[PDB]
Amino acid sequence: VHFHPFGNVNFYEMDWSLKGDLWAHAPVIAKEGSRWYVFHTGSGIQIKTSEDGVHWENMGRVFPSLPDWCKQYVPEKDEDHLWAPDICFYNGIYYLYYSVSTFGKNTSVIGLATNRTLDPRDPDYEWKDMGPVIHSTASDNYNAIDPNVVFDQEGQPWLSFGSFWSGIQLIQLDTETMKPAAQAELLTIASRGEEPNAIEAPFIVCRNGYYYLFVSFDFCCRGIESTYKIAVGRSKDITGPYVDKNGVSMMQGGGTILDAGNDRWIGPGHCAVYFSGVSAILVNHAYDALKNGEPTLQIRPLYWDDEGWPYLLEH
Ligand SMILES: OC[C@@H]1O[C@@H](OC[C@@H]2O[C@@H](OC[C@@H]3O[C@@H](O)[C@H](O)[C@H]3O)[C@H](O)[C@H]2O)[C@H](O)[C@H]1O
Ligand SMILES: OC[C@@H]1O[C@@H](OC[C@@H]2O[C@@H](OC[C@@H]3O[C@@H](O)[C@H](O)[C@H]3O)[C@H](O)[C@H]2O)[C@H](O)[C@H]1O
Ligand SMILES: [Ca+2]
Ligand SMILES: [Mg+2]
Repeated sequence: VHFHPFGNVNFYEMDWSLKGDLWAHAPVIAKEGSRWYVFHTGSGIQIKTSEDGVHWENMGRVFPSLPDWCKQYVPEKDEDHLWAPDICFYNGIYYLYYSVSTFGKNTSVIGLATNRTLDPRDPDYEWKDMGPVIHSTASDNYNAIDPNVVFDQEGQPWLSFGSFWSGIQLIQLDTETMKPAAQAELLTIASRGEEPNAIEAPFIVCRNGYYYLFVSFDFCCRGIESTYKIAVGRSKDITGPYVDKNGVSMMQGGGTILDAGNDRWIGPGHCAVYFSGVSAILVNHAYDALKNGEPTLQIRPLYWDDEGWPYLLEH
């Protein structure tokens, strides 16, 4: 995938027995040479680094304090934790989207930061604050958090996002600004079709002729009480209609459950999917039942059946 490049790595041959600094919530990954990076929810957007993809060390943050403009959109925010970053690489620039919000409310904005490199030893390393991408207010029926960027088969970039309210949103981006095209409409593409509309964290990939919409269902953010699960559906057109493996509309609670966790890893969710050739990984967090529900980075190989549906080997 041109905008999530991994090189010549065979994700299926790696031994993903992760070690080190694994606290993470809503993680995404990028690779640049021998170095791998995780961006995740935390103070100023938290960053980890790894020499190999398996052993992780904390590497600080994107911003020392909240960008000043954020306060205009979310004036009640009184801490610097930024949520659910998403990274892609395009025209020689890293585009890093992130969410400014407060829990349980839809007064929110997605911001964009850019860099020419992810290696802070590189003299060109500098995260530039590129301001707001798209917002939500209390009068809107959507929530401007949980961004993902995907490029469609025609090379057009798209932003999915959303969490509760009417569900998952989709909008076309301008290639020059990497923010919503002035003549683009907001489309709702997935919903539980019930209240609470517990669907969030979209991530869309294109694989072998379909767009796959990965989402998280049910309740994050409750430690060992979480009920998060990862679900997927697909469509031949990026604008839908997305359906699950059984044929259920993702606008009516459709979604094939890929993982609902186990006795140790509770509430897996807020996922990302990356490719290296035909090989693939699923990246997500899960709440560690041993270690007091602390959200933990997971990276697992993701297989694809002969009907094109993804699956994990542990199920
Ligand atoms: O999960 C992320 C964080 O919580 C998410 O939602 C907070 C939720 O508030 C309720 O949503 C109410 C919605 O208004 C209706 O139109 C819509 O259909 C309802 O679902 C949920 O029970 C809380 O988790 C936020 O998105 C973010 O804070
Ligand atoms: O239970 C443990 C969880 O740790 C905290 O981590 C940071 C939290 O993430 C924010 O919400 C981000 C939303 O959840 C994502 O999976 C949803 O898709 C993102 O938008 C929380 O509000 C921050 O506190 C969790 O809160 C905490 O519950
Ligand atoms: Ca995400
Ligand atoms: Mg082997």
